[PDB]
Amino acid sequence: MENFQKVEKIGEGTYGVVYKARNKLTGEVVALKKIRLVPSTAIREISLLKELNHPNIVKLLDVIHTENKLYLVFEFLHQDLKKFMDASALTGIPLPLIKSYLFQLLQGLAFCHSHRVLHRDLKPQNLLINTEGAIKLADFGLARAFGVPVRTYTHEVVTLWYRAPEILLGCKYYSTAVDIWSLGCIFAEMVTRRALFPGDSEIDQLFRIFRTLGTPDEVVWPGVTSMPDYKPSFPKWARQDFSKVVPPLDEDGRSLLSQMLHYDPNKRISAKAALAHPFFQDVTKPVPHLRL
Ligand SMILES: NS(=O)(=O)c1ccc(Nc2cc(NC3CCCCC3)nc3ncnn23)cc1
Repeated sequence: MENFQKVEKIGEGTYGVVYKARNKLTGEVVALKKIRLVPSTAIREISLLKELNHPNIVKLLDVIHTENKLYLVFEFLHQDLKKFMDASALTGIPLPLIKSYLFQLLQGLAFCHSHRVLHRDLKPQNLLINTEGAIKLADFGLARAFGVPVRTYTHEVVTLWYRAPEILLGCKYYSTAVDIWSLGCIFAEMVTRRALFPGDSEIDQLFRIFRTLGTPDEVVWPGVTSMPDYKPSFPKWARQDFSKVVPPLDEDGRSLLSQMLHYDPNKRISAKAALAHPFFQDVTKPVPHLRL
């Protein structure tokens, strides 16, 4: 910790405060994350993450385990997708830039998923951008290390907006499909400039999904009626057209989004298969208009 000068609070993450900081010796600019107090399994899990290197994954530079305290040192990025989306709202992020960001996030997911590491808590706040037109996933793997809480250390409510239905229905065993669901939610949000499912409680989240995608049943999702928090008494809404859900997304994008939002996690498209979807045929890498 004391090898680092704090520059500014960037905010409060799921686990603790996050600071922009400078390495007092080398002068590296980093994101310094203090983790709420560790358990030996967390230590070993976190150490696995240090090897999990990819250009679309925010690089974990160091784990500092001293003073019976936990600090993670990450590559610093200057802006998140929430801020960029807010700043891009009058016109929306251009479609070629949305496609580039999606394509790159799918490459980051395909990499981590191939090593059997899930994120489990994707959201615009942990998708980070640079001036070179890259986008990167932050906090990959931390959920398995530390366990997603209802509120943060400072009592902020953790979003349910990107949570997959199998989590909301109480499944204990998450697959990589939960990441594809979240990213599909984020895809829809970039295109429409509104969150797809802005739930404010678990049942509101579920019922918003149900109203857009149809109440899931045994036809679309074998095994659904036997999940822990499924209730026979759930209302039965009908599905709406994607044409109505994500205008003005084109037929390729609407097709891909449908596959990312399949109820059954076993039918949901994988990151690798999604990279091959015709939506990405004409993918490019534009430079974003970034004000820092
Ligand atoms: N709000 S902002 O666009 O100015 C912004 C967003 C992210 C960062 N950087 C950042 C932020 C971050 N965590 C965010 C979690 C949600 C609260 C804000 C900090 N983790 C990071 N890892 C590497 N960089 N980095 C800096 C500015």
